[PDB]
Amino acid sequence: AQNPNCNIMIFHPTKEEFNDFDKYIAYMESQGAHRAGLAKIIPPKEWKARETYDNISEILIATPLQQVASGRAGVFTQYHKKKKAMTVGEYRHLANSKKYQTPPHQNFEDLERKYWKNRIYNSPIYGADISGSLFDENTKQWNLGHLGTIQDLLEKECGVVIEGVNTPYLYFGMWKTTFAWHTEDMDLYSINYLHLGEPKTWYVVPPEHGQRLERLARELFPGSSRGCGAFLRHKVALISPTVLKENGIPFNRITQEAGEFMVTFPYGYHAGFNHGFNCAEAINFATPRWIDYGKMASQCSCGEARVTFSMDAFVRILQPERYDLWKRGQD
Ligand SMILES: O=C(O)CNC(=O)C(=O)O
Ligand SMILES: [Mg+2]
Ligand code: NI
Ligand SMILES: [Zn+2]
Repeated sequence: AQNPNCNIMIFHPTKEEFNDFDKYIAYMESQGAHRAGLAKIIPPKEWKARETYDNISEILIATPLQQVASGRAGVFTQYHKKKKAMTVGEYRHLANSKKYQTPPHQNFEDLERKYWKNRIYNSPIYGADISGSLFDENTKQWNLGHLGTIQDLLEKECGVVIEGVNTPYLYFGMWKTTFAWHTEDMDLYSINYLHLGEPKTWYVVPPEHGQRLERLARELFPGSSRGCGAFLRHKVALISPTVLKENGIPFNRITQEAGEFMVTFPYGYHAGFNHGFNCAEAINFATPRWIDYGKMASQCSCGEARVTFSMDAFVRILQPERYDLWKRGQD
């Protein structure tokens, strides 16, 4: 078995190898990359996502989210308070203000220490989940707005035609902005490109050990666990690496820098934080290997998780027994 310790693997495709996206994902899996739950892909040196980022400031962040924490430094939840709209140029200025900017630090490890010590005492503002793309239309390789759609994959594998669309999302971050522990909708893959700015640190649990993380989360968030049998679908819970290590949960960590892709694999729990002002683009995708994970994915039916239009068909076809209850949660 390849990669039996479930380490995060880093790949350096050549420009020739960067042509066929599906083929390269299958290659990485042949080497055991999925066992970690997360992989880094450094694009060939010839490749670019677009010519410059000089003209992005007029993008609108319609609903910036202030991420307010509750709990203790290593075990907390966050809720999202909606803020008034602002442009990316306004948000960048905010991120660089004395109240919100990255503190002085020695290196990524020192910054990580400061994040876990101090996150809860601040409420950073995250320009998350913005439909759109920063890939130039002429970028033909690994253009996250030109991927094969999940609906087309389901149709190719299973023969059933379904409604729905699959488009990317932009994330504008600042120091301490945080993504809570989660897997993707329907335990899909994700791919994330860091277009510009400061780094993003990731934590990940191998898919084969995801239920260990879920059992710890039930213990640490006991009222949330009584409320919902899949409350990590709410995307609000944080658990630090120190707490994971104290409880024997297998995980790994890595820092993504501008110009790099990350892939999350089906049922790979992940969480993390931004180092400073940045912009990422991410989208879900599927492969034939996903189908079995989609059929087995947990679902929130308490009503809190509320997701896209396109998830309806995935539940209806892959999980017909669950469909009725899940849809009640959606409506
Ligand atoms: O970048 C973020 O805030 C969150 N991204 C992801 O969870 C992902 O790409 O799967
Ligand atoms: Mg603009
Ligand atoms: Ni994700
Ligand atoms: Zn729920």
